[PDB]
This record gives sequence, C-alpha cells and structure tokens, in this order.
Amino acid sequence: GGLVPRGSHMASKRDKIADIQEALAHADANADQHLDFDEWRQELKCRGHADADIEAVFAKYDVDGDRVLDAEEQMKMAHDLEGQKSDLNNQLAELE
Repeated sequence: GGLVPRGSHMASKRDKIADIQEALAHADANADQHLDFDEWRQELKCRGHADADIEAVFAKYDVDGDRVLDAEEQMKMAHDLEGQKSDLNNQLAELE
C-alpha cells in the first residue's frame, strides 16, 4: 500500500487558493471591492474551514491591526497569491 500514506501538503495549498481565489473573486456580493473580516471569515468558513484557522491565515495580512483592508492592500494579496500559485501549478498542474 505504497502510493502515499500521508501528505497532500503542496496539493492543499493549491486547493486553498483555487477555492479562495474564486470564492472571493466570484463573490463581490456587496460589490464593495473591499475586504471586511466578516465577508472573508464567513465566506471562507463555509468552505470547510474553521473560524480560528482562518485567523492565522488572515492575521498575516494585518499591517497596523486597523482591521481594515481595501483595494489598497488587496493588490498585494492577489499579487502574492498569483506568484506562489504559478510556481506551484508548474509541477502540480499546468495553467498558463
């Protein structure tokens, strides 16, 4: 029963972005173009994610702890997520 006993470490990363990128992008429910904790937390949560788990992933984006990130910081997010994705998709699965 070789194959793989446990891992999916890298794969998971792809699933997160793939699931987070679309969900949000294809979400702009309140067409606000901003990222309020409520929307993020709630949106991601239903994706099989817990309430606390998202805290660590999100907090990493708090610059001044002002708890407010508009299109200003949003660019950095998409930008950073885009590069990491490209490097990952390389071996995992094509895309570009």
